[PDB]
Amino acid sequence: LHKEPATLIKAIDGNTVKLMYKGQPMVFRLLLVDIPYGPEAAAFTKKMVENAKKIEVEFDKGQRTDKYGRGLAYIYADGKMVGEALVRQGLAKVAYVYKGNNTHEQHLRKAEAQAKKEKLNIWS
Repeated sequence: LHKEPATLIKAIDGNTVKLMYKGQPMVFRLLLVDIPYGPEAAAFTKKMVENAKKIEVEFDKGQRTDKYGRGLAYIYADGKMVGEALVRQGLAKVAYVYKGNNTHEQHLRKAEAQAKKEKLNIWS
């Protein structure tokens, strides 16, 4: 998989962000991340992407857009995965694999177990 440059346009909520991607505005939905702490997840994602000096999009090997037109990707802010950071913080849960996009699933489930063990936020 490869990282591609993108520019933040707008933070929307915990797992949705509007990006300029290859010169077109596009809403992205973070792969493998579920939000059941909703506003807390929103605030965390907002700060992460707004403070980054570099935003990158990384499509998985599966379907790249959902039915609603949203890009389905991993988002990196300064080299760190936004979805993973949320899961690790106990601010989101790991979703079911959608259409073959499972490359970082294992890594996410680990982050999740650890947040769980630490009784963090939604695991409170």
